[PDB]
Amino acid sequence: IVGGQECKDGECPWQALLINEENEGFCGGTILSEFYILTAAHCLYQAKRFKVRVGDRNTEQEEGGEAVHEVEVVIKHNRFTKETYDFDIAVLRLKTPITFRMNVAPACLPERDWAESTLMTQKTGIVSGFGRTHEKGRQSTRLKMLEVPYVDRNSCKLSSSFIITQNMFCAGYDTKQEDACQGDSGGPHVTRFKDTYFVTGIVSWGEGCARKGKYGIYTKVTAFLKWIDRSMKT
Amino acid sequence: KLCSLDNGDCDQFCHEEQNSVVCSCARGYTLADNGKACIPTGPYPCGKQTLE
Ligand SMILES: C[C@@H](C(=O)N1CCOCC1)N1CC[C@H](NS(=O)(=O)c2ccc3cc(Cl)ccc3c2)C1=O
Ligand SMILES: [Ca+2]
Repeated sequence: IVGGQECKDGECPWQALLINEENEGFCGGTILSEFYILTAAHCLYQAKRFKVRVGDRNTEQEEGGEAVHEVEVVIKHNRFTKETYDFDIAVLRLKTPITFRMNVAPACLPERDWAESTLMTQKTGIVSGFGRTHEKGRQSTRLKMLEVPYVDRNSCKLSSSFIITQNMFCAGYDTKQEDACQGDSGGPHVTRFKDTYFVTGIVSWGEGCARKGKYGIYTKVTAFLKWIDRSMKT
Repeated sequence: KLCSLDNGDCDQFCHEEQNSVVCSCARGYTLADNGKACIPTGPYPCGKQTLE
């Protein structure tokens, strides 16, 4: 996350972090339930063996809420493609259930039509992660969050040197220096409605981080609600 | 009109059925007696920042 702020105690409880063999985060995730994590398909090529950590805000100290979980099943979208990042979505079933507590709770899954007409037309969503703090800076040791405006679809298509498919949406700023960045991929994009937070996006890609005339691109969760439901029953 | 007017007074999801607003809630909430508000069924309901 470039810019924004630290998540304060209890403010981003649905954040998950995918960790490599060396216990280093390389991608984010969203807690959907006691057994399921939402992440990006492209993240499943960034490591051979990985685990999921939840309840963490400072990767430099033991806060007492942290829990590491093993993955029982990786469910990647079968139409995902590396050339365009179309269908950039995966669901993970954990070996053991997540015990909810302070800093550990799920985000809500919305219904499609309501989310698209009511959530996706709000001014902003919120993105979060332990990712890079500069286009070529080091990763954050602190979980951060950032309010990102929804961006007009036509304007987004005009600014992009890469195809924006029906399974993607744009959010962020034209020139202001705030954006998601490397290592935030797979992480939550949530929308607040009457003090309840619903999953609306997954951190997917972007031409650098926070560049002038460029926006952050997210997987459009609302187009995947039936697929997510199927994956979570099996 | 209906759901386009302040979300039809619904706490969460709003749907129109035969010129009428129908409210509903995410999994883990139950629709209150007034047919509009959403009540958590147990601890740590989805979508809420944690306070304990
Ligand atoms: C253009 C794109 C890319 O290589 N793609 C391959 C083909 O499909 C489009 C994505 N790039 C180029 C570099 C960039 N990597 S990154 O700086 O680590 C990164 C990753 C995810 C991001 C997500 C957001 Cl929302 C914003 C900035 C990001 C930056 C990235 O995702
Ligand atoms: Ca910690």
